[PDB]
Parts: sequence; C-alpha cells; structure tokens
Amino acid sequence: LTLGNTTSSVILTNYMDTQYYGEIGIGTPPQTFKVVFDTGSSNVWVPSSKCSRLYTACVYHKLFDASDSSSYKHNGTELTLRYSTGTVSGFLSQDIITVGGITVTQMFGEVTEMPALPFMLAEFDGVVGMGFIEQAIGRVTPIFDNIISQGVLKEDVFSFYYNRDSENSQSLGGQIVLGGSDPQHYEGNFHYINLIKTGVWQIQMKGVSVGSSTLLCEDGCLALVDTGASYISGSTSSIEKLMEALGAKKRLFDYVVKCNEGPTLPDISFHLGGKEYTLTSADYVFQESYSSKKLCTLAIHAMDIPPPTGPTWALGATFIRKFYTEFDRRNNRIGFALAR
Ligand SMILES: *[C@@H]1O[C@H](CO)[C@@H](O)[C@H](O)[C@H]1NC(C)=O
Repeated sequence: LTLGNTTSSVILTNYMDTQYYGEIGIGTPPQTFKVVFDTGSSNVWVPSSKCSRLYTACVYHKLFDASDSSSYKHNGTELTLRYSTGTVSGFLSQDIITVGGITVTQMFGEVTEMPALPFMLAEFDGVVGMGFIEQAIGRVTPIFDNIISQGVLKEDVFSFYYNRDSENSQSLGGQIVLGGSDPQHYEGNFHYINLIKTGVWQIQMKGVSVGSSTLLCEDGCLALVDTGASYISGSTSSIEKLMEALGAKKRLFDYVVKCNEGPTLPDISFHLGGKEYTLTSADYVFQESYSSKKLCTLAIHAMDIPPPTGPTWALGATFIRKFYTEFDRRNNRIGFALAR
C-alpha cells in the first residue's frame, strides 16, 4: 500500500430515485459515458461502436469507438457479465479512464450485445464495478485497485451519498468520494460492520423487524451492500412474508399497496453490528398519490441471488439514501452514518 494526500469526488445524477450515475472519460481525446458505480460487480464496461444497431439499446447509448482513441490498446478477449436484471457480452480493451480528477490506465469491456430489457430503460450507458478482484470476470484488475496502486488517495476507502430526487435542477443527485468521506453529507458517527470475507461487500445481518415483531431472518442471514441496485431485496420466501405483514399485492417484478395505505405502513429495521437501521414508510414507498384508486410501488422487491454470493438480502439505493456508506478496503469493513 501507499497513501498520498488526494481525495476526488464524482458528482452523480439521480433519475427517479432508481438510477444514480456519473460521468467518466475513456480514450484520447476523452469519449464521455454515464456509468453506475456498483459495489455488487467488479468489471468496467461501456457499449461499443462494434455493437450491431439491431441491438436497439446500442442505438440509444454512447458507444466507445476505439478507432478515435490514440491511447487504445487491443486485447480482444471475450467476456459475459451477468447482472441481477440482465446480461451483457463483448470483449476486453485497454485505454485511459478519467474519473473525478484521476487518470488511470484500465482494462474494460466493450459491450457488443446489450438486450433491450433492461438496457433500453437505462439512463446510464455502462458500469464501473467497485467490487473486489475476486469477483472480476476475466480476473481483470478493478478500477479502484488500479487507483490505489498510484498511491495518491489519502485512504484506501470510498463513500456513497445518494440524495432524494428533486423537482429542481440545483439538487445534487449524489456524490462518490474516492479516498475519503464528506462530512457535509452525514452526521453523528460511523458505525462499522466487518465483511464476512474480503472479496465481497457483504456483511452479517442479525435480524429484520416489521414493527415490534422480529418476524424475519430470525437466526441470521447475509446483507450485500449494493450501490448498483435500485431497491432493498431479499429472497422470494423472505419477501412474500414481508409483503404479507405490509398487506401488499404481488405484481410481475414489484410489490404495490393502495396509495392511501402507504403512509400508515410500519417501520422496517435491519439489525447490523450493534445498531438498528430503521426505514419509515416515507423511506420505502413511492408515495406518488394518496388515492385509494391508484397503486403505489414499494422500493423493496424480491431477488434470489445465486451462490456463492447468495442467498442474501441486498441493501441498495433505498437504504443508502438514509445511510451515508463508507467502503473500507484497508480494514475490510463498511461504515454507516445518517445522511444529510
Ligand atoms: C489480454 O490481457 C491479459 C491481462 O494482462 C493478458 O495477460 C492477455 O495475454 C491479453 N491478450 C491479448 C491478445 O492482448
């Protein structure tokens, strides 16, 4: 390891409280992309100029064109990246990547196959995996390990702030700090849990309360802390018992409640380290209306994550909006503080 004096921040955009992304530059001169920063994956990719326009997703996103980069280095190795909600495929390339102030030589996927569902619903183009090299497809070095290698970051950590959405332009959608936290977006103290293992941003969860009754994950279970997931997710069995306690109808791939019922829905707590992490109804309901004649989506959905990672709860954007999150690679722990 080597610690310098820099921290660097990335400004994020917030789309409808479901997508949080910022800007990176790839190549010389820079080609800019909107990318999700995702603690649940370890690869960088962006759509490629070599993606058939019969993939409608490649008609609607920014495409990396290697033929316009004087700093491109060929590799060409095929890879497939499986995400919870979809899959992309392409080949490895190397170029210079601009993220915050920071310039790093990085191996990434040029995606040539990008399915309409879900990528036509993406405001972002690509992904910067903030996971460990142990999960990296093609054993490629993740961008954060390559940034640590430079020895410029004050600390071997990064931090996520996800804001509530705005009707304003002037709202900061979110912020990643590389090498630190920003005390301007949290208050009180960080409270830390140690990872199960190095190699996955996953921690032990001791319980899940729905009011006063600890009626879920009663023994113990796993929480993946997933900056790239929109929702809080548990296992189909876990959720159908959560969603019974709340009084919510199962639809295709979300649960709903009558909009008028939304505000009187109970608190949901998550026991992590020595602290209860409590979300109000306002925190997990898309309160779009108060009518008995409309339906309102919950920001807790059902996801069966396959082994070895799973089966596990995932704490995504619904949870990070309330709790500023620090990802400590030096001490293999996660710190939560109350976001402001
Ligand atoms: C692709 O990259 C890896 C990573 O270092 C390297 O070991 C491999 O031989 C490369 N292949 C080509 C054809 O450039």
